[PDB]
Amino acid sequence: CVFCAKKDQAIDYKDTALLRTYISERGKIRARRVTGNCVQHQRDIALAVKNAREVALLPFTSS
Amino acid sequence: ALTAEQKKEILRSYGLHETDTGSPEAQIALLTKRIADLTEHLKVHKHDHHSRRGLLLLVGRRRRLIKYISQIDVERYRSLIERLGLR
Amino acid sequence: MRPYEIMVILDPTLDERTVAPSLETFLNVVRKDGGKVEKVDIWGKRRLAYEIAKHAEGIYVVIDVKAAPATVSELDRQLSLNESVLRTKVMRTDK
Amino acid sequence: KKNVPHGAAHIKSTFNNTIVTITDPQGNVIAWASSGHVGFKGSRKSTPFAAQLAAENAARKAQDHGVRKVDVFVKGPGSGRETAIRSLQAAGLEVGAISDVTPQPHNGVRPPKRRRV
Amino acid sequence: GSVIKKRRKRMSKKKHRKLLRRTRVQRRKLG
Amino acid sequence: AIRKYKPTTPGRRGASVSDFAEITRSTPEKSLVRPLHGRGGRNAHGRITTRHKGGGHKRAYRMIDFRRNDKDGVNAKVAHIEYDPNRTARIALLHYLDGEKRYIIAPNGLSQGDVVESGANADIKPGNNLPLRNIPAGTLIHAVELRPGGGAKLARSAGSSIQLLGKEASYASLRMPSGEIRRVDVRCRATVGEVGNAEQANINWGKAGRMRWKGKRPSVRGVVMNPVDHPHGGGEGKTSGGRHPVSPWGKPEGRTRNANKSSNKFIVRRRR
RNA sequence: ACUGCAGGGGAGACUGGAAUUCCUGGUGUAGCGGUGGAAUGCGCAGAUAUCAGGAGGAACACCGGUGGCGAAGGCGGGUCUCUGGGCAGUAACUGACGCUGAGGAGCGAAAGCGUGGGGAGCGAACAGGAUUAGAUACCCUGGUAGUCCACGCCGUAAACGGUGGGUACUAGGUGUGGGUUUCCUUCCUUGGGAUCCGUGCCGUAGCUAACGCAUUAAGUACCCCGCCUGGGGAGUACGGCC
Repeated sequence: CVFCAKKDQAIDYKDTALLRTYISERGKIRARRVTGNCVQHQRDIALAVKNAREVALLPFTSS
Repeated sequence: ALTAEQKKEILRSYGLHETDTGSPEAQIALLTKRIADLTEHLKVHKHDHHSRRGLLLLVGRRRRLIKYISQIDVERYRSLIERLGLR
Repeated sequence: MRPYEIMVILDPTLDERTVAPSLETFLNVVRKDGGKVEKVDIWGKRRLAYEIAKHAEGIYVVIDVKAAPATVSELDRQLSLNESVLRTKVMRTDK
Repeated sequence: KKNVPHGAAHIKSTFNNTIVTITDPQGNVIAWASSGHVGFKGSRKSTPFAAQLAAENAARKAQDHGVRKVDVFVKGPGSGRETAIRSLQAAGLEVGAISDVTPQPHNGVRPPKRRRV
Repeated sequence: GSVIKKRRKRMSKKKHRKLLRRTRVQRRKLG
Repeated sequence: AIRKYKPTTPGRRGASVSDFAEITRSTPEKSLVRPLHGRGGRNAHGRITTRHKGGGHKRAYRMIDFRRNDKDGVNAKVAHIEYDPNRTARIALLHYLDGEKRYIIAPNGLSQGDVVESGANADIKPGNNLPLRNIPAGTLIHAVELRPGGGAKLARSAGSSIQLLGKEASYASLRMPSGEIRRVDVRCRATVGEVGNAEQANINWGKAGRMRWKGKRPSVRGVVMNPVDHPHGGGEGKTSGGRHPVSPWGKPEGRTRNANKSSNKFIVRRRR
């Protein structure tokens, strides 16, 4: 559903505003199907989120 | 690293000519290179037995190729052996 | 020759005090090894999602170095031993 | 005995007990853990009715110092947290922070085995 | 059920092992 | 790092010995070697106080530098690694750039040509000796003096190490190998790393003679002595003692520490 | 061989944190904890609770699934060094060098074993309490070995798809993973279609004792290997190897 013609600029961890749309209020990981993503991008996200969390860009539990 | 540079230099020395990838000789030479790098890897860490399996398979290929050579020629056989050393 | 993105965190006070020196002091070492410095860009300071035992706010340092991996591992070693280095992350640039 | 501008409720329920206590946002205790003071034993003290009594007595302790607003930090699955919530509302203290703090540890420790009916 | 085919062997090995744990020693070791 | 001797004779079945692989074929410098002699376990009055130190083998000792003072920005190179009879550890010979040969307990696999830094501005790469104040917590060290300039006294043997558990206003929280926690003056010097010769515990000395060579005599059991010589003695039927374990002079195997010792302001956690 | 792609493939080193336990201190107190119910036990010497701070070991939620990779067992907290394997397209090279493979060699969960470390929590054994006519079992408390790490041994199991490997061929459809490429070429759809692998479902024929399988065949058909020939006695004994 998403990431159709937007295969130019990557995301990585420099877009917490966007990734906020890819996580819960707590910051839990949304399923591929929530966004209609491709798995490649899903796992890229899974790693990105974890890294950002380890550098406290995002919390582990936004309580 | 088993890069194109390594491949080409080996083909330039052991290989027959530039566009030679079907040569038993060339293939063997490159496999022994894989043996060199990978064996060196196994000298340390001594637990990636999956890549070790990969090694053993390559050894299998090399053995079969020299067997074929044994049916094709003895001059190339001995020449190659002179380059390498069969234990 | 191993394009790496390197991120470093610290109290912004020391960053403003040692904008360049605290960085050049080792980036030049990398150059001595034969490296390549691309950036020292800092996204100011930012609040942490959680407090790292202290310093609820820190900095967003991005370096980007295309050096030899050995030099890089030495860099990380030096920095991690430097008490002003928090949560250094180092990421590759390809598969 | 001191005035309380604002308190910090902590409630933890179980399948055999529950506690209700008010701490200081500073991090100390204002209102002693109120459950168990009712003469209940065993599974009886886990019940919602007990939750009501604990909430009431907590309010009494709360007004022995003087407070009107206490934040709510609830955890510990049990016989019905909302019974305690409603009884504290019956006591009539400002809820403030109603949000739960239910622990959700990431998958670490191997649990015990009571899986034998 | 087909389990029956497995139980006889279960019991048989059990008595074997039990018989030897009763003698993992000079009672059997000497022989 | 241990070769096992082959069973040939009955005295050498499981006997083993360190390979000495880290040892360079090198003899000690006569400028540093100092003599000594056995005293058994005899004091100045000629009476034996320690009952198992007699015998042994002719041995010298080395002037180990612990009160490290020549460290004002001065580096040193490892030249040789030498066997030290008096220690379970092994030693390293350092040459100072200004000219000076000193021995010190080697931590890791140091080798000829390893540059060693010392002082205050040195990094904490293994081998350097600098004060705790300048060392980050969460690492291991050795050769720690208990007083400024008093000389290293903790963690000198093979495998010994001290972990840093943070610092105080003017003290430092050290975790000794035993597990005890102690606060020490931060101005004390320490050698970073640990003594990478951790195999002596895995050496089974074999025949008795090796311990007689080393310098350990037989340890006669108390039970078999006669009553006047040991409380557990006497009896007909190879008994134990009739009360409980005590020393030969009547001292229960309990806590002998002087409870009012002037160190309880530094000890905060005891071992198990 | 070249070019591209996916991947929890593996090792090694470094490493973050939620949380649990313990500890220091503060708060404040007579119940906690536990269940079917209840007890044992814990707690008055301030337990539990609660705030902060500290130590340490283990496992690594969400993503994560019906999914991926691996010969298999198995493998998903992160970063990084090293490193294996596989797929599509290209068809640059050799020109049958292929397949299988007794005996043989190697890998091989958990449990177990050696030596040594570690040891939070859990937890055989064990102890106690409860239950029971009895209960050396369930239930509860506490709790050893062990689980963990370094290096070694044993080489077993539904080590199971209860399906050896390879090869060729034969109704379809529906879902899915990877990649290539066409029509719609923007109708944006990144759809439909073709093609190669892999994957899960339903299903024609055919087969099958039936159940069921069915382009991933348990169908047609070749090669090689392996194993049985009533159940028990028994995958045990004598013997021999490890």
